[PDB]
Amino acid sequence: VLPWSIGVIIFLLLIITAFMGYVLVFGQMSLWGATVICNLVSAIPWLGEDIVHFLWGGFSVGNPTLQRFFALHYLMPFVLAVFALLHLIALHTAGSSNPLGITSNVDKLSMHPYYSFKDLITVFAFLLMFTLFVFFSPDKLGHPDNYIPANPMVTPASIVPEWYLLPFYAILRAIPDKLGGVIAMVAAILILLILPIVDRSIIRGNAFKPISKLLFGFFICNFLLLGVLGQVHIEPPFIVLGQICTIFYFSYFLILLPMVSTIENIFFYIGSL
Amino acid sequence: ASITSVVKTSELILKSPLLSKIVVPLAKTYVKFSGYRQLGFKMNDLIIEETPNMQLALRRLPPTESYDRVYRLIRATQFSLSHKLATGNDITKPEEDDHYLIPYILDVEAEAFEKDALDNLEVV
Amino acid sequence: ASITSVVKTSELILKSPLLSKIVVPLAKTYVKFSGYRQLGFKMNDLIIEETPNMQLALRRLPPTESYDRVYRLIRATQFSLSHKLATGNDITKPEEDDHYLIPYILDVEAEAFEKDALDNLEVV
Amino acid sequence: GKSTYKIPDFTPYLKKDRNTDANRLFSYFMIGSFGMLSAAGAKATVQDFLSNMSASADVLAMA
Amino acid sequence: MALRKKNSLLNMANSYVLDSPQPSNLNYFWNFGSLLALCLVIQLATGITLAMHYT
Amino acid sequence: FSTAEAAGVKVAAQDGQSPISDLSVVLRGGSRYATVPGVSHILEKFAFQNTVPKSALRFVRELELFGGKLYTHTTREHIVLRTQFLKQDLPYFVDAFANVLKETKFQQFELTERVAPVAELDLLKRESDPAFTALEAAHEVAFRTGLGNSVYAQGYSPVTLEDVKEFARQVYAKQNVAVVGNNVVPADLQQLVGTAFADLQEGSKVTQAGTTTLHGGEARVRTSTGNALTIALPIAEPKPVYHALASFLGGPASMPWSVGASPLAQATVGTHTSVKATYHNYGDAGLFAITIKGDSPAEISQVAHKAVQALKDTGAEVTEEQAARAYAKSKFAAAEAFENPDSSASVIGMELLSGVSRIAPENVQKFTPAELSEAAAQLSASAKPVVAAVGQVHALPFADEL
Amino acid sequence: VSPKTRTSNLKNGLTIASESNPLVQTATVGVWIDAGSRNENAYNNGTAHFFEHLAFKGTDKRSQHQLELDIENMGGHLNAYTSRESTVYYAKSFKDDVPKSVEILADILQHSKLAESAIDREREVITRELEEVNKQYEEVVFDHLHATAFMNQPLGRTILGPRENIQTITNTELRKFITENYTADRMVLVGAGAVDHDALVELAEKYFSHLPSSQSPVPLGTPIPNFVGSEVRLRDDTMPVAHIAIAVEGVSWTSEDYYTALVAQAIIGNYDRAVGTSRHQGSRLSNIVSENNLANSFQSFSTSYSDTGLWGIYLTSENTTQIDDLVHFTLKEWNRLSTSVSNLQVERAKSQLKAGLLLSLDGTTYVAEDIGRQLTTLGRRVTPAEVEAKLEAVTEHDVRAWAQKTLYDKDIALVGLGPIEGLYDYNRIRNDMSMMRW
Ligand code: HEM
Ligand code: HEM
Ligand SMILES: CCCCCCCCCCCCO[C@@H]1O[C@H](CO)[C@@H](O[C@H]2O[C@H](CO)[C@@H](O)[C@H](O)[C@H]2O)[C@H](O)[C@H]1O
Ligand SMILES: CCCCCCCCCCCCO[C@@H]1O[C@H](CO)[C@@H](O[C@H]2O[C@H](CO)[C@@H](O)[C@H](O)[C@H]2O)[C@H](O)[C@H]1O
Repeated sequence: VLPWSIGVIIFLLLIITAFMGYVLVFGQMSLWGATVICNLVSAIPWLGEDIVHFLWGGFSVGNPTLQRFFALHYLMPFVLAVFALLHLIALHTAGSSNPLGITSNVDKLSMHPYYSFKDLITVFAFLLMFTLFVFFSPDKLGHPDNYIPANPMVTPASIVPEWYLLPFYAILRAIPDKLGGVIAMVAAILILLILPIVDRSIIRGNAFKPISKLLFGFFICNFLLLGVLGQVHIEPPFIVLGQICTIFYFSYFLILLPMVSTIENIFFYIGSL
Repeated sequence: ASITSVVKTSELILKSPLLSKIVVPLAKTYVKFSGYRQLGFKMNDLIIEETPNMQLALRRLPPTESYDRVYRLIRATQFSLSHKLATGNDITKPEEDDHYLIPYILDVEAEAFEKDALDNLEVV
Repeated sequence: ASITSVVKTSELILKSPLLSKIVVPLAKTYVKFSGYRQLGFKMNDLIIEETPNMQLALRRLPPTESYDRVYRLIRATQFSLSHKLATGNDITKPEEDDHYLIPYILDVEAEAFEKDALDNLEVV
Repeated sequence: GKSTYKIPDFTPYLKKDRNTDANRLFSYFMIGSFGMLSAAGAKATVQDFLSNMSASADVLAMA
Repeated sequence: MALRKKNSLLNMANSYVLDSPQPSNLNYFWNFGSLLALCLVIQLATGITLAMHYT
Repeated sequence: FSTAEAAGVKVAAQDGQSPISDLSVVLRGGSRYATVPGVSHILEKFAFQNTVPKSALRFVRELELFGGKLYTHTTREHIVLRTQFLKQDLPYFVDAFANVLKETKFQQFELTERVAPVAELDLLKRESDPAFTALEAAHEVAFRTGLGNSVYAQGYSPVTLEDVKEFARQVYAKQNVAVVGNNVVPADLQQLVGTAFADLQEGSKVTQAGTTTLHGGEARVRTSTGNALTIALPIAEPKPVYHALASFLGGPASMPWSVGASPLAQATVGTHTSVKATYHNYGDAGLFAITIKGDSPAEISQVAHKAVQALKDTGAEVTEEQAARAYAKSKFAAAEAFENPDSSASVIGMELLSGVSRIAPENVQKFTPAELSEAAAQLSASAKPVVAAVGQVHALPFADEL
Repeated sequence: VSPKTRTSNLKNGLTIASESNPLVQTATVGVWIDAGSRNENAYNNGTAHFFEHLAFKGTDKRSQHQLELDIENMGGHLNAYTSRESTVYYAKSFKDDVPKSVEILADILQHSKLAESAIDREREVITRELEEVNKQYEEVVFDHLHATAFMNQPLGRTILGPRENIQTITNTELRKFITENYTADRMVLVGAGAVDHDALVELAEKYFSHLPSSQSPVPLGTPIPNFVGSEVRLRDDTMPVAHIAIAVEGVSWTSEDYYTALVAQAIIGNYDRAVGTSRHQGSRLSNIVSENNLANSFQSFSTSYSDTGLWGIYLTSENTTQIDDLVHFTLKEWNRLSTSVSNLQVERAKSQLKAGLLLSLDGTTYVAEDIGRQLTTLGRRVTPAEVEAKLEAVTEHDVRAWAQKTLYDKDIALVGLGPIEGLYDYNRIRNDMSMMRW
């Protein structure tokens, strides 16, 4: 539980790191993305507006904001490295889990040379993917509007976050209330912290659980659909679809996984009598 | 969930004629598609062991059962890393899939839950 | 420097009449100004102990000598933290400042140095 | 000197009123005062320091 | 077992700042290590802040 | 103690005027009946483990609510399980005993984790006293099996769950069970035992495998934890005169900071040694023992010589004064034994389970100097003397030296 | 319902107190004295214990040997013990040997020789006792505990006294001690078992009538102790077992909190790994200690004196690297007496004590000790009905109030003996006497 919980914080730190780094370009998407995302803080009751002006260092996103985002963008990766180390130290008490979900205390292998050389394969596969993007299609994953200098007057046609934040943006849109939307968006990440509680299984992991595997498949594909819906226009019928997908996202944690894991426990016991 | 819960709920189902008529065939199919038998496991080999209660139950296993469990875990680990399935005598047959651990963990848990209850007793 | 070297050099000086005539009085003044006796230490209590050789020599001390050394270290530590000096019977008198450890470390080192020499022997 | 049941002399240090509430309260007054100044000092430090992030004078001049 | 000893993360902090066994007779010259840690913390806090305003 | 019978179980109770009752179950299951070495000790330690109606844990938590206490011990003749509680809580304790005798689970984990470790600590605590060891070793030499079996479970001979389960099948039966209630209304106990112990098996009387045979010899238990020496004389015909002789020869002081006026006490003058004469009646055989402990093997050796001399001197001539002193010390010893709950239970237990009528302390026979000297004479002229040395055995006496 | 304790006085002021039991055949008669080592000064410390030796060394009539013989002939035994506040001399005998035993006790107390030759002989015996208590670890620990808790005060002195005094005690100062202290108004003749009260009163009139009365007769159990938070460390790395006592200033016999403190003590309770039932006890500390193998044993105590007491715990452990945990968890359970205890723990402990106070008295010697102790500390025997009412009056909220003024954030006296490297310094132990979360 502890390495997983620290991991959830690593994920939040990565989001903040990447968001601030994107602003540093100070193109149109940089400015307008910063504007809309920082305005979500205005939803904090009573002090929300004051906090936004405090974060900006002024009355809109400008020079003070850019300079502080640079300093914090530099810092945050060091904080992230520390938390990455912490989650590994926490893991070291139990060791790695494995795909069968059973103990490995019966049959251990040294990290080196076995996993050192196995890691090299994926390092080179990664570097091949890296090469194809960096050298042959360097702008495929980006937005053309970020090659336009920031202009507070002109609003871009569509203000979308970077692709990796899109599912959370879809979750925010699903809730009509401002504060509601912000809470839901944050809850979508913090709800990962309750997996240790809501998974009622007596068995670790999904390798032997057909129903859990199907549920997992639907959960993952729903998360991808949320991603797609984060970048469509706020138009029919995507508005209602985004709401249904948001309900499904949360119901995985709150309803489906607790029910499915309870039933599978019973099926394992009765089925093997 | 505690093994106790799982066992009690299952027994409620097995008592009800209607309930058993529906659940028992589903459970048997589930177990067939689960495919743990194709790695030579018994169902009880899959139960999470990293808990004080389960570590205590495992220490109470008869040495023979304990040695055989170790072999099944090592054998399954070898099938897993090789991406192979058991064949022949390595496949767990339905009649071999015995609940060797359930009685031990039920006793461990019975005491642990009684202890929790008795820690909360109120003299009347 | 090894205790062996210190002891050997000292013995060369003590042999030489002229040398001893100059060195012994200086050494006695040095020891007086050193002031370790004012914390109830014996000279040998000050020798660096965090080496394999010295750990071995300390293990070979007779139990009584060993227990007394522990007390002198604890007592000196207490004087140090209080910024006080020993008074009365706590002050080490010159006649009490015996080389209790030197024979043990000289034996440990003799073997260690013989081992080093014999590791480098050449059959003629 | 030999008997370990004869407690060494602690009379130069012992307070007569060592068991009283007044005795304890005095030392907690010192601890409490130290905690109080540390809280006041931390608050002042945090407030003054973090105010650097609020709009600077040149930004407020253009508002 | 106390949590500070049981939990591996807490135990690392414990081993350095709480249960760490020290000589009983360190004098005030052993205080410069913590002053250096203080200088480092001040420099990080003030430096990161200057970086928010510096070009 | 009004002896009666309730549903095939012998029940003895004596009402009193106290808020405290002792209820004891005496089992014919002591070590002379042990199928396997140490099994009686293990069975004793298995009392009040998990039963089918009530877990060990639940029993202990409820015992604390009544403020009751539990005492168990094993002898060569009995296992005794005693509870001490407030008078009114009698039904609970009767039912608890019934659960133990009828429905003990006997689980392997209890044996490994709970019972055997407690049995091992029990023995190590007893052996801290070298005199205990010496007297145990002396019984082993004298009788070999039966009475010669060890009372306690030892590591060198492990008791299995099957051993204990089999022994309990024999022992936990109407034929081997006596119930003794101190400060318990006799009519109330009979009613309760009659309802609670009705479905207990009848079983059969447990018996000693083989007849009691007497042997002489030596045991030399080398320890590093103190020195003791027993001089025992096996008795083929147990007679009550040996109690009087044991108390006469004496050994412990009746007074603080003194030696004592007993012959054996006077044998220890000038030495930091203690001595105790004891007589053990086991119905079909007996043991007369003189145990000497001390820190000096040389002093023990010195006392041992004076001790056998004292016995020879007694065989010669006792005075009338000394014979009266023996009667007084023996009557007192009998009285305090009948008062102490542990020994009381076993005394009446013997009467119920065997048929040996208890000798009331007020009916203890006065032996003339003739009868006492004759008893000591037989012992000095024994063909089978036993000597058990414990400690620095190279420095302790041998049988042929004594 | 036990038979009523009868009580009579003589003219000199000697109390006679008796409890008959027609079911037994033996009787314990003896003299309980409201006097002990605490009555000595620093110069004659050890006198009370010295006298106990010489009481059995011969009288004006019977020599040492005659004394031995007289008791041997009676059939029972004599016993004596001297504590800080109480001296006892008793005789266990047969029913009809009671007149002999009363006569012997009266003789050794009033008419003891205290011959210079015997003083000189015992002076060596007692010197050897100084170097052999060293083995009785519990006694070593508790004697240092008193020495430090009551630093430089009469309760802080040992019973044996210093080596120096043993060499200089004279028959003069022995005589002076027993003349000043062993007075009729401070003494109780007690009979338990097969004794008739009326017979015992007659024996008292025959043997103890010429006892001195004190000049100023105060009531029985009449006494200022100033507790010192402090520690004694007797580190011995060669011992396998650490022995640790921790105590606070407790309650006197006549405190209003006497029963509250007993209930608090029973909530923590005792533990012994060698007893089979101990792993299943309800006490939270018992559970922590047994599950984690932190100790071989612990024993809660609440020791009372006339004007003070010590309340605390005695621990023994082989687990030398987890002494810190053992002490930590012990003091955190004490914290819960202030912060957390409710009717659940209190009613459980009261149930256990209502029986325990009665169970303890199971033989004539225990009964006599109970009568004698109560008469010399309270001036009366408290009936079980009164004791049941006083226990019933203790509420959870009395326990909380008591613990908050007696335990919470209070100074402790701490003694450690053996491999105690793992026992932290005084501050870290004393810091566990409160909870920062509360
Ligand atoms: C900078 C980002 C991260 C790095 C460098 C990192 C690195 C690692 C490494 C090297 C391991 C051990 C090998 C492996 O299983 O892959 C590991 C395991 C783990 N990480 Fe991460 N991680 C990161 C982020 C996260 C996040 C965001 C989470 C959770 C939300 C997480 C949770 C875990 C868990 C639970 C394990 C143990 C998995 C197991 O072996 O069963 N980590 N991580
Ligand atoms: C060991 C830690 C550090 C030391 C010794 C140190 C030292 C210095 C020094 C000597 C200066 C020149 C100051 C002046 O005269 O104006 C300076 C300037 C600066 N430092 Fe650092 N520094 C440290 C850490 C940092 C960190 C972590 C940052 C984070 C960015 C930082 C940012 C700056 C900036 C922006 C300036 C220029 C503005 C100015 O002069 O004040 N420093 N530093
Ligand atoms: C978790 C911590 C909670 C959030 C921390 C809050 C951060 C910002 C809080 C307020 C900072 C600005 O708040 C403001 O502080 C400055 C000093 O710093 C004060 O200013 C005051 O002192 C300064 C110098 O010290 C003077 O120049 C000024 O004339 C005077 O008004 C203001 O009276 C206060 O309104
Ligand atoms: C200084 C700021 C506080 C943060 C702590 C500093 C981070 C550095 C910690 C990581 C380095 C590993 O640190 C290492 O941890 C273990 C346990 O934690 C310590 O181990 C030590 O303590 C534990 C119990 O406290 C014992 O089991 C062990 O016998 C002892 O050696 C090592 O002596 C230390 O070197």
